[PDB]
Amino acid sequence: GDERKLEEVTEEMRKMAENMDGQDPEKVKEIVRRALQQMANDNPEVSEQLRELAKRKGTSPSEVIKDLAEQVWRAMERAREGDKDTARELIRKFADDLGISPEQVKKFIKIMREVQRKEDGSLEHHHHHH
Repeated sequence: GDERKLEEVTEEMRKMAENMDGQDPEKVKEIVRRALQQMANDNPEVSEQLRELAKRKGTSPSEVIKDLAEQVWRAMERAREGDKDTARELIRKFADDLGISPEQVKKFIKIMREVQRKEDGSLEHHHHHH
């Protein structure tokens, strides 16, 4: 069906978790919160799903993000422990909650690394190109 395609997004959860290793686990949730939220600031189709979850829960579309960010972080720490299958099952809930494609989550992780460095205003060692 789509398990094989979900494996491709789960590779980024392995890559990102070793990229952020040695930080505080609660901070990862706060970095993911704004990183997953940026997709709704960039696209109305994500933001209208934030409204559906918040209206089902009786809250604001900003408040469901705290719960959405846990799901991704639990996929990263599982992927760091070598558990790619529970990481896949943990992304299934996150991509389904926002109604998004695994390649769109593969885009979200690329915002996560761009906002991680912004806590210090640093830049990545992108010296493999140009």
